[PDB]
Amino acid sequence: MLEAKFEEASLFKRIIDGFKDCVQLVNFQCKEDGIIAQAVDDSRVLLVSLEIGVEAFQEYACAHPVTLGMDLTSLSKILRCGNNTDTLTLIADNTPDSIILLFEDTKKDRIAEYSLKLMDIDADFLKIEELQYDSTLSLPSSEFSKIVRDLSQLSDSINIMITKETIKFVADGDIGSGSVIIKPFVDMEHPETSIKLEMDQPVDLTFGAKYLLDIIKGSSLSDRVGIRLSSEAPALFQFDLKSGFLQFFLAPKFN
Amino acid sequence: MLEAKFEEASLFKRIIDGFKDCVQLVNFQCKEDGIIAQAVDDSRVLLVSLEIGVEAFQEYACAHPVTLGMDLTSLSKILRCGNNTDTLTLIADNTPDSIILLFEDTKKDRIAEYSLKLMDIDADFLKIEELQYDSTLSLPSSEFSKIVRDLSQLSDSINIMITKETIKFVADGDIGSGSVIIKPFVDMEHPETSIKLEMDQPVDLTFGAKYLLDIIKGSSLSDRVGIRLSSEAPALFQFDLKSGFLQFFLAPKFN
Amino acid sequence: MLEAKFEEASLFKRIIDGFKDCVQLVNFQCKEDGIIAQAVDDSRVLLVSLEIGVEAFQEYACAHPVTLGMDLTSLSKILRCGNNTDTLTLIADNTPDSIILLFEDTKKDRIAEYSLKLMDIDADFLKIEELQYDSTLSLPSSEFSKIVRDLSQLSDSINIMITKETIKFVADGDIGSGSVIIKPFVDMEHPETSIKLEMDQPVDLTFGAKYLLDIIKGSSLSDRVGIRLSSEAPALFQFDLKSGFLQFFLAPKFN
Repeated sequence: MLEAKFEEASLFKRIIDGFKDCVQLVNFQCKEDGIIAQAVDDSRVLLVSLEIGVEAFQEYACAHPVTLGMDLTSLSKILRCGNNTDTLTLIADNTPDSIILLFEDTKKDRIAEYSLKLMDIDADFLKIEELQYDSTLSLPSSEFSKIVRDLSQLSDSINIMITKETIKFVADGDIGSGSVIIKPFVDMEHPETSIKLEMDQPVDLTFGAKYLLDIIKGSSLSDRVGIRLSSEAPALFQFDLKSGFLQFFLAPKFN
Repeated sequence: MLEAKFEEASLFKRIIDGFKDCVQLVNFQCKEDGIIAQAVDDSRVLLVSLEIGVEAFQEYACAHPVTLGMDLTSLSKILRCGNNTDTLTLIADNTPDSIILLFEDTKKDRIAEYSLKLMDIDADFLKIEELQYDSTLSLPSSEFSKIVRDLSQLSDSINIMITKETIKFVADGDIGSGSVIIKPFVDMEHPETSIKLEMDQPVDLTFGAKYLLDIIKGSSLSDRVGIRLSSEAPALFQFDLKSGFLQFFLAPKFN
Repeated sequence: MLEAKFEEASLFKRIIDGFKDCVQLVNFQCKEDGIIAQAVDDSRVLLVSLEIGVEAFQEYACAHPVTLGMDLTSLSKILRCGNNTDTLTLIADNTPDSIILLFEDTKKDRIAEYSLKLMDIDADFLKIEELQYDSTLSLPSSEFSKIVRDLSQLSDSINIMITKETIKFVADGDIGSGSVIIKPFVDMEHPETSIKLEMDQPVDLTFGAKYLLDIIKGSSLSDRVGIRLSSEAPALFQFDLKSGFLQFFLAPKFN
């Protein structure tokens, strides 16, 4: 039997919002040490992976590994239901045919209970993360979001280029071209706006804007985004939660 | 305690037949959500991986993850025992020294119970599947089987070559050479004989016929075989079951 | 509740010694079929992975997957405590805030019980092992240790070069250069000093001596070390235990 208590429903809700514009469908693997989930899109160029630890919950009980398949749009529609600060409990049994979502408020006037029908989804969980990436950097989610949103105006392809103490984002299309150049530093006024870079080898990669736009949606979950780039594998964009993380693996373009 | 009920023993039997001409020995990992197993051959150029879900069983109970090591030849010899349409139950305890295979018939005259001695097998399960493969295609198991069987006559090496809307299988040896060229289409007479191709980048790969011959053995498990090819990783041949799959990862030849 | 009995504390102790000069911190994942653990260093060029099976213990009970985070230096300091041949029991509950280490002697005069405070460590377990490595070889731990220790004198970079029936270790620095060349053979006087090589493709790789020095620390756990090399991935150094293994994944240098 699964029983998982979110302090704020907003967390789970916006976590799912994190990867709306979505990879449709997803397998939520719940276990004693918390919840994990991953899903690929139709084109199979973007993998979304999610880990939510126990500490991220107000409360949590499983004692029996349980897999929960469900369509994100249905879940989202169900997740649109409430004050957005309720206590939210996920409930399931030993052989779940359906999952229960339970919203409770400050008092006990409005008790909302929804039941979402589960699904069967075959899925070999992918482990495509690598040991060492050619370059590693991190910056404010908002800044990155802004860069992507701005540059995505000009082209459907954004080129990220990293060299010694230099991070260059470039877009080149029909109407024109644009380039944002940022440089690492330590902001001691408040380190949350700091920009970090660590380069073992320069990189020159190009990504589809469509997807980056989906990546930056996770800005609503963390102050900082961490990007890991290499030419031998999909780029890794990571947003950290209290105890856990939401990460996106994205494949670059060949030519 | 494990208790797993196959409707038809033929399924499990032919599943094991799927990877006879075998990767010798194998670790069957049984858990609440079903069974998984994988094994590599002596040369370590071919990985066989297997997932059997709960729905694929007539019945199934575990409630405690259990690993079952066993030699395929012994198991096969035991699996040769019965009408081939019996109800087949796999039974194990909490600390299994041996596994029980139980065959029962339509009535209750012939009750057959076999006990297979288990084995200790250290094995780091491999996760070599990739997010995106350069090319993806699918076709009738029989057709592919026929192509392999035919071309394997001429050489010990079969070259698969994929370009825009063109799938080319080639063999070149001493006596002569042979090439089968197939093209994608949508068969509306009945889509089971359809041929699908999806190319993000052309490919030119060469495989050992010895192994492909072992791959095509899984034709007895599905109408269609799905092939995923790339130059950066082992090719992936997949046969789908009702709830689960049998897949083969095969390494191409360098030169 | 976890309860794991080592016959000799020396095993566990020296296992941790195996990867001191350490990857700091580590997540010990305990489960019904035994214990696994892995950890990366600060530079993220060296992954240490550990599997300890049930047979390696004098006794073992879990029946509930439990994760145990802990600093290696603290653990080591605690592991310095005892005759070094005590019976050593690891104990934990269902929601461990701390782990118990219990040392008992031949009689029952000195009963030593230590409690180590656990930690929360987010960690996506890496699965970077590959199916086929370009070259595979194995040799006495002592010999390899000696080669590394000797050649590390001259430079901070050791080049391993493998060709047909030829294994060449080279170091080149300021004071001078050095090269050790070994050749495969079958030692029938006693096969433990034998040297094995298996080459599918020649290799020319260079590693940081700093790390190799950390790798060879595991010589105190096995008679033989097994090295698997390829250019497409981190090199794999493996020391085998009774039931389980300690392995190191190391990334070569680009230029």
